[PDB]
Amino acid sequence: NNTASWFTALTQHGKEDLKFPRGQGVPINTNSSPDDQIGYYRRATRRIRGGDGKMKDLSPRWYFYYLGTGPEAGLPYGANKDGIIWVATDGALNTPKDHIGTRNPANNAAIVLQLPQGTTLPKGFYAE
Repeated sequence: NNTASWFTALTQHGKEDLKFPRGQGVPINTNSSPDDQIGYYRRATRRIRGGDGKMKDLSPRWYFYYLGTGPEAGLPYGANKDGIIWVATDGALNTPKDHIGTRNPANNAAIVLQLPQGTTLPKGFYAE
């Protein structure tokens, strides 16, 4: 368990935690099928030495992982845990996606996180 998300991160520049309305939020991946469109975003916080010499938090990043993969590969869909939010497209199956898995940066670039037309990013969220 030393995983890389298949996608680039969503950066939280605002004060609200990430959330999506039911049916929205699964990044587009042409190498996946309708049954696979389900997973979670996990908040990844980073700290840095600021200009004044004090440690400070950077804007949190949220990375998507297919259900049954990634840092919370053992969590069932819908499990309540701080820093974890769930997303699923209509018709997705609630089964682990080991056949998609996570990405190896040695042989695959991250896929730029894109969401379909009818879905906008929540307040304070940016796909950098």
